[PDB]
Amino acid sequence: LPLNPKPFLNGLTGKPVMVKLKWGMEYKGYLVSVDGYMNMQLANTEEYIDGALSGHLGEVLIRCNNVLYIRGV
Amino acid sequence: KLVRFLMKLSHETVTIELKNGTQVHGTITGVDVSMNTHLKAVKMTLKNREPVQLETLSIRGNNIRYFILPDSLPLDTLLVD
Amino acid sequence: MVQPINLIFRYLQNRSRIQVWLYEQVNMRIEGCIIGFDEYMNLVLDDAEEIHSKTKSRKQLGRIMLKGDNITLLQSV
Amino acid sequence: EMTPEELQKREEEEFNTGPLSVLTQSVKNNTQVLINCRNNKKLLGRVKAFDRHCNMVLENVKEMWTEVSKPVNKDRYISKMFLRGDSVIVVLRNPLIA
Amino acid sequence: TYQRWQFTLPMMSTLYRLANQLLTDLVDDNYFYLFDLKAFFTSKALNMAIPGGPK
Amino acid sequence: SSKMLQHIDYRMRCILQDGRIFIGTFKAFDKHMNLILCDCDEFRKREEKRVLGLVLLRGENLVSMTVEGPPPK
Amino acid sequence: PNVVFIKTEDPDLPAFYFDPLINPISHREPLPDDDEEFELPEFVEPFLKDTPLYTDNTANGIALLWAPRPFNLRSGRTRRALDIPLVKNWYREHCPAGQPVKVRV
Amino acid sequence: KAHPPELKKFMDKKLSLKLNGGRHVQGILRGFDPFMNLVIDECVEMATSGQQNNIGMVVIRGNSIIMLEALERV
Amino acid sequence: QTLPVTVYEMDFLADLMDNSELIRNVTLCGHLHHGKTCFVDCLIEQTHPEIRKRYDQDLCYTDILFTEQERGVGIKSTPVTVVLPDTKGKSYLFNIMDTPGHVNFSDEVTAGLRISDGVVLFIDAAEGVMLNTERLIKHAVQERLAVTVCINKIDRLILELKLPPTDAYYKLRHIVDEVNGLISMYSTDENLILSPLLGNVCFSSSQYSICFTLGSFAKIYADTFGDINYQEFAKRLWGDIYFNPKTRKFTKKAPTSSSQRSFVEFILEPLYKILAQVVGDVDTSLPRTLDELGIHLTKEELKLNIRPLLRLVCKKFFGEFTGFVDMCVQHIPSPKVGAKPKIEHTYTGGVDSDLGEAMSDCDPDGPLMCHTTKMYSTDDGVQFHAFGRVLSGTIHAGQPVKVLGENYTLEDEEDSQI
Amino acid sequence: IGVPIKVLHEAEGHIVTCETNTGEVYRGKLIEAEDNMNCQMSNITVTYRDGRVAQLEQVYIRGSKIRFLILPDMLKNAPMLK
Ligand SMILES: Nc1nc2c(ncn2[C@@H]2O[C@H](COP(=O)(O)OP(=O)(O)OP(=O)(O)O)[C@@H](O)[C@H]2O)c(=O)[nH]1
Ligand SMILES: [Mg+2]
Repeated sequence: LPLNPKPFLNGLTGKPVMVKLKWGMEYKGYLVSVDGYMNMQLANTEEYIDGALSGHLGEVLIRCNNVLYIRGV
Repeated sequence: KLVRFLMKLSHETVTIELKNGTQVHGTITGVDVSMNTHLKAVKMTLKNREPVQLETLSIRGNNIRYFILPDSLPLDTLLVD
Repeated sequence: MVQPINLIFRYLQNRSRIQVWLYEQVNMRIEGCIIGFDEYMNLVLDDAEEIHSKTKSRKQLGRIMLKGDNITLLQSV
Repeated sequence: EMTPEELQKREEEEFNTGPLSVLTQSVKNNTQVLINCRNNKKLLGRVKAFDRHCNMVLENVKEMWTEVSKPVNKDRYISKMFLRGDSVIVVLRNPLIA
Repeated sequence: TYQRWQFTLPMMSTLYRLANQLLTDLVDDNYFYLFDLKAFFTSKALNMAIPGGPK
Repeated sequence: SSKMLQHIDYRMRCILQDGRIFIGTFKAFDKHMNLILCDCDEFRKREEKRVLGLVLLRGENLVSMTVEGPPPK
Repeated sequence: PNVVFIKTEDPDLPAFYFDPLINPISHREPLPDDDEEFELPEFVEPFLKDTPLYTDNTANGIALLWAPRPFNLRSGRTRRALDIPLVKNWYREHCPAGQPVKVRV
Repeated sequence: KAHPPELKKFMDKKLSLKLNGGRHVQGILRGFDPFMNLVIDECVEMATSGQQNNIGMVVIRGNSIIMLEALERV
Repeated sequence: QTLPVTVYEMDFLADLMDNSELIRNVTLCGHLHHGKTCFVDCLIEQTHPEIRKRYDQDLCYTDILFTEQERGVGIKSTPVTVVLPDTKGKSYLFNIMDTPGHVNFSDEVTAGLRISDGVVLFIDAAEGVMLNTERLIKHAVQERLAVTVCINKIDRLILELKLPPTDAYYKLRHIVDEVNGLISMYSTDENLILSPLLGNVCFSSSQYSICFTLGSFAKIYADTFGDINYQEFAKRLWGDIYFNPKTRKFTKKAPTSSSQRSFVEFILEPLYKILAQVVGDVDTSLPRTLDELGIHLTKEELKLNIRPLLRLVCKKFFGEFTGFVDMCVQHIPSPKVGAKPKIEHTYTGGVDSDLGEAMSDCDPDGPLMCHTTKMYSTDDGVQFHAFGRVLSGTIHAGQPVKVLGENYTLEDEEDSQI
Repeated sequence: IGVPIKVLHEAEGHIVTCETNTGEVYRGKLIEAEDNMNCQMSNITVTYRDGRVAQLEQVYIRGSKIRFLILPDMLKNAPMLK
């Protein structure tokens, strides 16, 4: 089953996932939207600095040159 | 394009901070489509070093962190394509 | 001759134990099983896990989408 | 790109249902925005407009960074700014406090 | 004053076709071999006679 | 791009991303800000003069340039 | 060098034609394989493919290239009518065979 | 517009690559793309620790490549 | 000193001699009157803006004797030193020796091949291989030099014979096959196969300034349309290979019965159409053709006669002669690399001696070794100038030197002078 | 194409010395160069950041990591710079 990353991000949009950035911090939230350039927009996310909770900030637009990877749960 | 917005603001005394923390107070002269900022009347305070006088400066557009604009600028007639 | 995109295609044919390196990150590496690529070499991993160099604590990641602007090496086992 | 047409209006459909539409609400509803940028600075203000490179124009902003002594956060006021888009970590709509 | 002229190429083709009776069929200077002005000056300076040439 | 056609043969200072100083005669440029500078002197900070010669500087490592002196005869 | 220009006798023939005064050429390299498929972009064309190979003025234009003076020209100055000899080539070329003695003299 | 790198002189030779964080690797070059991504056979690891680890047929993305070194004569 | 206006600075030519990799020592030769000195005239016009051909007469810039002007033939081999750019834009230093093509002056070629490394053989496309060409192939193989062949006078296939295109291709293929046969008769090297796909055979017309290989005309396509790998495109413009307009590919089998070869379809027929629209249709359809090809002319330039207008159109179209530079760099070695068979062939005492190993590297300092073959007279004739090449070391003005003659041995030491 | 790339192709065959982003200085004869700064060089003296001098006989440098190059001084009379 060929699962390219672009139908992965256009198919599993809406489920609560977590992105991780280059600096080592993690965003817990469900994906609202994503383009062909792989900019992402996720809602009501939560901030983990190295796995530790910091506070409430809101919904986040994340850019190409900031993200490290995109995993689930 | 917003960079095409930047070339409509010539002859304005703005400040520019780059990615190295260097701050430049000066009058802007030239704006390229790659945001290559050609300045004159330059007061350049490098981060943790002494401020210097410069006559003409040429900043490459990639290494720009941000601009700061004065209070007397009507942008509402300047963003119109 | 072999071009590297056909070898990534052979990797997703073989579902091998791909260990991916990272740009600027000499410590933190990721094991995974590749499924697909694109034109900009963005890579999904089936069962990914994170391995440090001084700590070496294997944590579970799942099916990740690691970007093209981060990877360095696609090695096996 | 498979769309070489001259009438290119996908970049505003990018601004409506795409990821960048977060800023267009702050163009239309004029909401407060918080920006984490690369030398550890926090910029809170109101963005006027932007583009596909996220080259933004902001007005009436307060921006903070901490200094180390031990790290204490300092703040400063700026009336108006232009911010280049590659120099950001994240752009944030501040939530409804109410 | 009727001093300079320039023509078009079909006109020159027609004027070359009509004047075919006065013009020879020569194509190169491999003709006139030992029958040109320098050989005639050499025969003048050496006081000899080319077969068909002048005396 | 006539602002860099005006800067031709001027004795100009160049600041790198590393903080080093390239002072050279402005011979040639392009759209990627690649510099051809003849008879270049390098200043670093302890101050010292380091003679280079003909320098082909890549645009990725150039930050800002300024003018120091008039062109020689 | 021998000018090998061959005159055209039939105007209905094409301007570039294998005139069989020319001797026939006797008939019989690192050619790459078709698998390494090189493909041109779609707007690539050979030069001047809309223009034909020969027109009506082609053979006449080639024939005027080997014409004597001034028929190989296309521009010049006028000459006064008593400075144009019309007999000069005739006694300049050679004597024809079978002519009498006084004509040769 | 992106022309492929002239790597025909270094095909099937033993080269050592330098990578971003002071990293080092060795192996046989087997091909490339016009984005300078490299396929390496018989890839031994050779980190800064000094111990050698063979892997096999690997792919290096070009963005972290610093330098090639031809151990074999070209 | 006073010098004519030249497109490059003379200090560049002074500083370029110090690198022995960027030099080529090339001898041009061929049969009698197959276009050697006119090609040298075209190179001089390329390198000098103020030197141009007369509208009615040949220039003959390298024919300086009065006998060479009155007879109309070449007598003495004459050198020239120029700087030429290649296709990609790199400057190179060429030392070009024009040798006379008449058979009785074959001794002027042997003195030219002693001090050179590569041979450029000019062959008339109309006459083909003749006596002196067959003798000079033998004399270039037996002296162990690299051989390249340039086919001159292709306009005689256009304006004199009026030949069909595939028949002219057959003519060029027969000439190249005859060259390959004369190479394979005398050479023991099986790697001396000449073919235009290898960049080894160049095509030219000296009277109208035409010079192209496959790579230069592919570079013309890449400069006209863009996004074309011209070095890969030039690998398939010779032989029985066909452009299929359906799949846009180069296939060895026939798409149709009327499908022309790729060399006819892409290269030779546009040349026919340029010459046809200049010669036959100068009055009606020439501005449309010049507007399609991208060449603009002045109204005063449009009133010229047919031959200078055709030379001007071909010069504005093809431009600089880069294919000849590419051929003479690719298939002729540098004097640093090609020094070893020269020392093995020409130096008495073998290459295995101490001085042969020193001359085998072309060392610009050390033992000064020079070999002079040619003697030129002055305007007065009271004294002569020696002419040769510098094998090793650097020769200086005012330096005392030791001249060694042909009767010198180490046992005798009689034929020597300071 | 621009002006400095023609100067880079002009300096082929000569001894250039290049410094890259890792602070390493490579001096030797430039064999090949392209439109981008991919430089194939030979007979290389290698200076590290600490100061070790090495002799590496074939080096191929990616153009992305290059800080700058240092070219020979006789290129001021080159035709494209005049
Ligand atoms: N048709 C035509 N004639 C040419 C061409 N090149 C040269 N010729 C003519 O042929 C004649 C001889 O040319 P040269 O260059 O003098 O011949 P050459 O090879 O120097 O003779 P050598 O003195 O033996 O070297 C002259 O009339 C030239 O104009 C060409 O491309 N086409
Ligand atoms: Mg001659």
